Order: sequence, then C-alpha cells, then structure tokens
Amino acid sequence: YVIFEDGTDPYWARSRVLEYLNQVQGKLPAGVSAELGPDATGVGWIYEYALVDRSGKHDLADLRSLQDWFLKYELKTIPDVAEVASVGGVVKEYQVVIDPQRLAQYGISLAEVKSALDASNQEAGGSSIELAEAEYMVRASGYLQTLDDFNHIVLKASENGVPVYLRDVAKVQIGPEMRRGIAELNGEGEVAGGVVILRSGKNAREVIAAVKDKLETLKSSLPEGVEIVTTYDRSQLIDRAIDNLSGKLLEEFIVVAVVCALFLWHVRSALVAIISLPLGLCIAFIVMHFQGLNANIMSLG
Amino acid sequence: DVQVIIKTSYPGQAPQIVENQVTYPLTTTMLSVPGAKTVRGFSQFGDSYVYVIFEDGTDPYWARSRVLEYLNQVQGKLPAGVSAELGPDATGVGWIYEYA
Amino acid sequence: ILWGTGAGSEVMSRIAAPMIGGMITAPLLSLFIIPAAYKLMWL
Amino acid sequence: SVLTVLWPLNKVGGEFLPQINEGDLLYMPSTLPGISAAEAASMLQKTDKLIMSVPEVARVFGKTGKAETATDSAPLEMVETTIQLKPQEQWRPGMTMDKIIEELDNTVRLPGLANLWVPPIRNRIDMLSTGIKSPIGIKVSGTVLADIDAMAEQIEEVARTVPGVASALAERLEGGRYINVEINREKAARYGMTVADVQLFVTSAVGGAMVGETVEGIARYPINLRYPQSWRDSPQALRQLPILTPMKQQITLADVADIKVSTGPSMLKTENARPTSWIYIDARDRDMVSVVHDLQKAIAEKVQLKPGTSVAFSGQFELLERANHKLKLMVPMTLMIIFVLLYLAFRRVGEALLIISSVPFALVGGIWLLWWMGFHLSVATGTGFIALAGVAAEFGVVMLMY
Amino acid sequence: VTSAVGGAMVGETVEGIARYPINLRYPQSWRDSPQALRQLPILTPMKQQI
Amino acid sequence: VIPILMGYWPLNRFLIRVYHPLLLKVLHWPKTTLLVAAL
Repeated sequence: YVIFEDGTDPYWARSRVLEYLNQVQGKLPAGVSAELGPDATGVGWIYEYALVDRSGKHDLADLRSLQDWFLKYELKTIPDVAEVASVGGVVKEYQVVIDPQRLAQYGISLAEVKSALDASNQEAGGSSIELAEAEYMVRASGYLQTLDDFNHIVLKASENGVPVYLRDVAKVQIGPEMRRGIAELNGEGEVAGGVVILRSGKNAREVIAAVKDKLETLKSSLPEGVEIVTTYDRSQLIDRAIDNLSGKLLEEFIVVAVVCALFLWHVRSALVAIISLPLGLCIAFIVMHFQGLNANIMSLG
Repeated sequence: DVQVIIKTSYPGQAPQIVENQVTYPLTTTMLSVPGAKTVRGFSQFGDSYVYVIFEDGTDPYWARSRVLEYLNQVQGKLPAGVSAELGPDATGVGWIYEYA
Repeated sequence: ILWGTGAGSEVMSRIAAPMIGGMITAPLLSLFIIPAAYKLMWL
Repeated sequence: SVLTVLWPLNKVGGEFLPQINEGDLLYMPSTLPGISAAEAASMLQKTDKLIMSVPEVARVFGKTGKAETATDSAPLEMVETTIQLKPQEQWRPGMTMDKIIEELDNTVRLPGLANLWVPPIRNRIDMLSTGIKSPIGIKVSGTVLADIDAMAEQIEEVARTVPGVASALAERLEGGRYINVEINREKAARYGMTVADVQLFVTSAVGGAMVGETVEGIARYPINLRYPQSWRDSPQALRQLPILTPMKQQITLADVADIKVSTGPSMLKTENARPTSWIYIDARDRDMVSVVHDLQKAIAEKVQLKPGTSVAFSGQFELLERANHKLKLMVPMTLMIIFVLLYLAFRRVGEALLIISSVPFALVGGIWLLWWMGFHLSVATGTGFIALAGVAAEFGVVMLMY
Repeated sequence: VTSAVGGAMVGETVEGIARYPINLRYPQSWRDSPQALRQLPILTPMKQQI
Repeated sequence: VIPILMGYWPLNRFLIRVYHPLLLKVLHWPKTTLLVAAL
C-alpha cells in the first residue's frame, strides 16, 4: 500500500506508481506480475448486497457464478463505479483427483498427465478456403465443456488398440475450489454477494441511486427464488445526516428571527435582520459551487 | 472527439471467441474509465478492435495515461500470448496526406 | 458571405441568410410599429 | 405579419449542418462479406475505372481492407476508395456536386454493393462521434443476437419503401459461413494423438500460420508453413487431408474429426458492451430530417418490437437532437439577457418589452429569406438567428432612444 | 507436493465469458497429516514406486 | 443591501436597571473587579 502526502493528484500518483512499477517487473520473480489496484480504497465500499435463495433450489456455487459472471458486468457499467466485487459463494472447479494405484498400473507419470491436460482445451483456425463462390472461415472445436471431455483426455495409447484415458487414472468431479472468503447472512444462510466500490472522489449517493435503479432492472432477469437483500447502503447516513443540518438551519432562522423580532417590536425591521439570512445562504452556496464544494454536515455546519 | 483505440490480435480465433475472450472483457472494463462516454468495440477473424470515446473536453493525454493504467489491470485476465496494444496518437480524421 | 460561394461558404451562408433577411423585417417594421404602439402606449 | 411566417416555415427543410464542399470525396459502399481477395481487387480496379470514367474526377486511389494502422479496421471487401476532383471551376457551370455524385451513383452500380458517396473530412468526424458512416443511420441494440438481426432485416426492407431513400442496407450479424472441424476426442485417443497436435494440421497445413520470421537487418518478413493448395481446396479436400500419427500412422482428417459446413457470426459489434446491429440509409435529394420521420413512422407501424430489443436513429440526426435541445432553450437565455439589459436603460419594463418585441419580426424576415434560398434549418441558421436578435434589438433601441 | 498434496490449478475450463479453475490433486486420504505425507506414494521416472 | 432594505422599510428598561446597579458598584473600586477577574 502506497500512501501519498497531503494534496497529491490521485491520478498523478497512479501514472507515477506505474512508471516505477515498470522498473521493478524485471527484478521480481519469473511468472509473477505486480498488478495495479482499483481506482478506490476501503472507504469506497458504498453499497452491498447478499444473493439469497428462497427455495433451497439454487446452488451456493451457482449463486456466485450468477454474480461473478452477470451481476458484475451489469453493475460495473454504472457511471462512477470503480468496481463491483463478489464476496463469498463458491467457485465451480473441475477437480481431477489422481489415483496412484492407477498411475503405477499404467506407469504414467504426473508431468505427463499435466501436459496431457494443457493441450486438450483450445481452438485454432486455418485461414479461409474458397468453396462455392464465398470464402469460408474455418474454426476447429476443442474446448473442455462436458465433464465427459475431461474423461477422454488421451494419456497413453497403444497402436492397434485401447487408449488409456484420464478417466482410467482419476475421478473427474465438478467440485468447490478452496475458498478465501466466506459470506454469511444472519445465522440463516451462508450466501454469496457483492459490494459496489466508489471511485475516489465521486458521489456515493448518486452512484447508489443508479445502483438501485439498475438492480430493479435486473430483478426480472434472475432465476426464480433469488432475492437481492441489500446488506450495506451508505446513502442512508447521507440522508439522515444531510437532513439534520437542514433542520438546524431552519431552527436557527426561526429562533434568530423571533429573537430579533421580540427585541425590535417592529416586524419590518425584525424581518430586515431576518432577510440577511436567505441571502446569506444564496451567496454562500454560489461560492461553494465555484470552489467545488458540496452539501454535507461539515460545510452545512 | 478524444478517442483511444485498443487493438488486440488473437491469432486464428472465431469472432464469438474474440468477443468472449478479448473484445468483451475489454469493452466492459473500459466503460468504467474516468471520463469515458461510449465504448465501441468489435471482434473479428482473429483481431479485436476497441474504441474508447471520452466526454467533451478531456485531456487527450490524460485519457491515454488513463487508458494505460486500466490496460495494465486487464493484461492478466485476457488469453495467454495475446497483448492489448495501444493505438496511435491520432484518429481517422488525422489522415492528412497520402501517396501511391 | 451570402452570395460568394467558394470553399466553405456553404456553412457561412446558412448563418448569413437569417441575419440579412431578418435585418429587413425588423428595421422596416420597427419604423412604423415603434411610433404606433408607442403613441398608443403613453396616452 | 408574424402569422405569414407559417407558409415559408412549412417549405424549409432541416439538416444538422450544411454540405461543406471539399474537392475530394471517398466512395464507400456497404458491401457484403463472402468474397475472396482477388475478387476484391478486380472490383477495386473495375470500380475505380468507372470512378475515373466520370469526366470531373481527377485521381482515384482505391482501397480494400485496412492500411497498416489500428486506425483502420476495414476487412477485405470493405472498399474505401479516395476520389480526387479536378477543380469544379473547370467543369462547365452546368451542374453541382450532387450531379457529380448522382452520375457516380448510376455509374458504379454492382449489387451486393450499395455504394455511398461521402466527403473525407466529414466522414471521419461523423465516425468517431456516432459510428455510422452515412448521415442517416438506424441503430438497433439488444442482447439476443438473432433477434436484433430480425429487426434489422425488417427495417432494411421497410426503410427503402420511403421516397427520399435510394440505398438502404442492414448488416446481418449471424450471417457468416464457417467450415466446422468437430474434432472427435475418442477418435483421437485411438491413434494416440491430442486435440492440440491435430489442430497443427489445421492451423499450419490447412491455414498458413507463420511459424516464424526471417530477419534481414531492419527488415522483417514472415515465414509461412502450409500444405499445398491442393489439399485445402474444399471441405471434401479437408476430409481427405493426410495426417502422420506420432506412432507413425497414416490417416485422413475425417478419421479423427467430422467436418461440417455451417453459419454464424460474421463480425460481432458491441457498442457499450451490448450487441448492436446497424442499418445504413442513403438519401441525397430529399431533406435530411424529413426522411427520418417517414422512416420513423414506417417502422413504428409496420414493424413491432421484440423483447430486449430497442431501436434508435443514429448519426447526423442523433447529433442534431443533442443540439436542438441546447439550442432551443438558448432563446430563454438570450431573451432574458436582452430584456434585462434593456430593463437597465429605461428602468421601465414598458419600452423594454416592446423593443424586445422587435425580434419576432426579425425571425419572420430571416425565416422567409431562408425559404427564398432553399436553405435548410440547420444548427447554422440557429446561430444566425441568435446573432440576429442582438442587432434587431439594436435597431429597436435607436428608434426608441431618439 | 504442489499438485497432489496441495491442489495447484493445472489450468482453466473456459465457458464463454465464464472461467472456472481445473484442479489436480491426490485424494484427501494421503494428505491428512504429516504421517500421511511420509507415506505419500511416488512414481519415479525410471518407474520406481517410492 | 441591508441599509437599502432597512431604509425602504420594556423588558429592556428592566434589563438596563439590572446592569446599572452593579455598574456603579464596579467603579466603586475597579481593582477588586480585576482581582475578581483574575480569580
């Protein structure tokens, strides 16, 4: 984590940290790559939601999948979102469990199996052959998609006969990958959810509104029995706190008005003092617009 | 407008892949770039063109150092050998002089 | 800039036409409408 | 008098901006996808031979596909030839650029190719604004590929039934032909051979993947690696395609892979991460705004919308709307500033409100001269108006002042 | 140690936009305890069982 | 603006007395008031 001294351009600091990051990629280990963080921080955790299911029907590894690969790219779009982030759930994982009795039985080494794996999940194209009058694009299938396709990973094959498949040396089962984060709702249900992270220096409230909006658009798209229970809404405080200061301003106006009113016993002059306030705000708020200041307990204060 | 192009070749790969694996992971990750208006992008025979248009009055060079940071965040995601390469310092309007 | 038409005079005409014509109906009418509705105004 | 403004108003048309004339125009034709490179060249030659046939063209630099630049993505058969023009002065004063254009239109023909004539500085600006090469263009969005293809196909049809339109085409996403090599994994295992090294005979042999590059100083030329043309002539030719197994077995490709023709995506356009399909409309005699209205209605009635599929008019009109809005509420502004600055001189709303009244007569006068000159209501005229008010109010201030 | 004992992902299934990991591991039984690892079976490049 | 707006458009006596019996008592001898102050 790289913290910068007061008043430095959030984006200069990045193009800054980027140049240096370049100077260091050579040093550090082989395959590793230092990746830049998001356009935000921990304070940017504005809105959150849990992805519950009312039917037991929907898989908890299916729920995150629905989030990581749909809800994410629908919310990411949103105006000032630095990133929507999945939390909890379970990642689907094609876990091949090797059987040693089956590896000695066929004298097949691991490095072999692993290499047999890497080479059985691709596509490729050999340009275009002109059949008929038109040019034909040429795709060639190859992706692992069926659990069956994993089972027939050719390991060892004998001329004039049976080939040894991965299935002949391991059980291939769709399984839960090791978690690094567990999300949970009340005591009622372990759930998958996401958080909406605000780009540094933007308006949380407005982003939240746009989030709510986009979420009402996307409810018609989720499976039956999935409700989006919202876990953290930052806009609540915004409201509670913004009204509080608006209350005082009015409270004070009336108070000072009535006080000036009492002393003067003359309404007109009691109000002449009064009218100093409405214009007070107007001038105050015009300056705010220009410097780039907004309403908030502190400035309203 | 201030536009920045990200070209990416995914040698010999169907459009429906280029989109899934390159043009789309790229178009979606680019709409969230500060000051981005629209993001036109389309996949091809084995190429990926992504165009990032910025809202009125943004620094042509900020938009680039901007599109550069994010481009970094995405190189890890997208396919093995592929590399998203930044476009030139111009656009289609910059086609000034030509010769045969 | 309304009449002459070389390179780019296409756009300058479209903004010269309204001004020219419009600068007849206003000055012309003003001559008659401004004394009229004015006498009728004071009294 | 202010009432007489209604007859000229109904005769004038509406464009975004006028037609600024540059002594070059590029001929771009919305052309369909299944073709070869040679067939593209011959077209490029023939076309330019006729582009060059027209009396007033000077040079013609044809082009297909892209120039070595990320700026240009144009695939082959996407013709984009730059036409150069001898000074219009030299032609006998018996026609416009529109006749020039019109001759080109009748001269080039060739269906499969809907030919569009545009001006170079304008086309590239239009393009990095909306995306549509033509001034008029409809833009259908959606999430289901085939659906927004239907809409496009329907609107393509319905669009050309409008008067002003000459050539209205709609590109079909799902319309591109493949040769499918469904590699049977089992059939592979038998011959001790992997989906990977089956594809090598597809990638290099069938195709022509560059296995590397000759280096000659600064220079750098590719190194191909391919089977002769003979085994890569047709689908059947590929079913035959010979293969040497790692166990030194001699087998055809149809042995370890069934190969079937099919269709699918030609090019996948996603504007704002949502699939889009477009339609280029071409009308050059009618009025710009008008056409969109006839189209707009010809679509609302005779073509109902699918779910998750929205249509929207794009290009020059779309840019005209963003203007109009901002442009229109400019009068409340202008007026307030004109009224207010007058309210200053005489301190009485009376003579200020009357003198302000001078303009509604200006508008009439100008809007009439607009008719006389067959000029169109453009973001140009709107600027001539906002300027007019200033001096129109000036004349109203002197008669009043004196 | 990496794959058998651990569960190193030897690659990734690709399903359109989606992308799920591919594990490669020994069953839980040989990776239960230190002792379980002392037992851990290995097939030598010379086809030895150790 | 306020002068233009002001131009365009009991308890107190008791108030005054209250402060004006302690006022003269303070001048009685200032020092002590300041001693009180410091205190």
